[PDB]
Amino acid sequence: DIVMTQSPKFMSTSVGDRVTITCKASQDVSTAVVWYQQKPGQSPKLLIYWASTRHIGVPDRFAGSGSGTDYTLTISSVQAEDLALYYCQQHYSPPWTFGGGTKLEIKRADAAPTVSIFPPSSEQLTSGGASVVCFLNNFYPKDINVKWKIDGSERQNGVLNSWTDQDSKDSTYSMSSTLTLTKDEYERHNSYTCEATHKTSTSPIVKSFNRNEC
Amino acid sequence: QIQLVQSGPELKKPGETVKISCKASGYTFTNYGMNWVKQAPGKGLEWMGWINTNTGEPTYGEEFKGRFAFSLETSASTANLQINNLKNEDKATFFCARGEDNFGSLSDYWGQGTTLTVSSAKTTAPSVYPLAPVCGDTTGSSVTLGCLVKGYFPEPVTLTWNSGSLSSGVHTFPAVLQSDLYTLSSSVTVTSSTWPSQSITCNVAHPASSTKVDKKIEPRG
Repeated sequence: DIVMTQSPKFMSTSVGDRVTITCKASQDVSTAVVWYQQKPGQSPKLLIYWASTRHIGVPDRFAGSGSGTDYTLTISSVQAEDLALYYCQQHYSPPWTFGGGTKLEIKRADAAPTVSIFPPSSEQLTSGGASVVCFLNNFYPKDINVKWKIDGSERQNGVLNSWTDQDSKDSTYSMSSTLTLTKDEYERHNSYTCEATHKTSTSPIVKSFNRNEC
Repeated sequence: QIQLVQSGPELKKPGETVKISCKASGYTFTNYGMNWVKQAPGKGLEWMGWINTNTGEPTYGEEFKGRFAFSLETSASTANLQINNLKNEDKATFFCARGEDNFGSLSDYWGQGTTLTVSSAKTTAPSVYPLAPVCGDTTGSSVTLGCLVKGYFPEPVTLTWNSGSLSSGVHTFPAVLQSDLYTLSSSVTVTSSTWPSQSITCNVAHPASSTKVDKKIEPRG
């Protein structure tokens, strides 16, 4: 079997610039290289076949290339919707072998999180469980650490952490930190905090609650 | 133009057999064989094989000759893949995609993907909560309010805010399996004029249980 090797695995380029994705086979595959693009939560679209010929309607920004065992796919004037997983399939001999993909991330300006801590719902409290939900929306860079602090004591157990993929309109990410707790445990305490540390600061972004009117 | 719709995603417990249907449209079935591909979650794309939609005879990949069986109902232009004795390691999204040429060296036009979760876990309906804030104006004249869909099986659930009308401002975070069940959440940010004045709602459908839920995020503060 022919073996397509894709390295690197992640690529970041800014909007309007160039990126290039490198693919390589384990023997001269005589230019029989196809490139698919898999848009997040979509099927692949065939962009190029025979290393450089575009399929019907992939706009000329995408420039296939290469020879022998070394091929590359260039994209220019990179669009915030160019975010996808790019794969090379080879098409010379059976079986048709793919590559590992390369995620093309869009480098953006830094943006700081919009943090929302939410109390347990009365109805969840009725069921004997509490969940505090911290939302951290629209930050850039990617990396933000969130810690929970129940009455000054760092909670480090009981938290599920979900991140949105990169947004293809404003190129940002968003996180959902959920502390799931017991009614009786919720009521043993009172200060609950979602404290977050992202590049846009020094002094932690810190949101905290307990029920009072407004 | 060319459209290939696949079956709805299935839950099967280890050992069963599953026939995924790919009903092809737009082109002439008889002139273009079918490719079946495997998108594992942590692995990327795998050619499973191809079926001559003309002669009916299939070429399997090595990783698949033996529990997978391609077949087709040409009469309805449907190509079907079946997996016998489901080993949980068949957890993936199998794609049907058109073989542009003989043998499938180019899959132009792919189908939507059918997801397969091979689990012994019980189908569990979700419990939905409206996550109102302890007030807290979330940035300039915007209030963000949420909805938490908790403890169900299996994926998916269809969360929409306000019957689709609240499309901007929404972030639905990926569902995560805490061992036996799933937790989901989305936020939506609206201007203060809009809420609590207009009626914000979370509509959540978990079709596995046959569940349709509608939660008003009414101001509880």
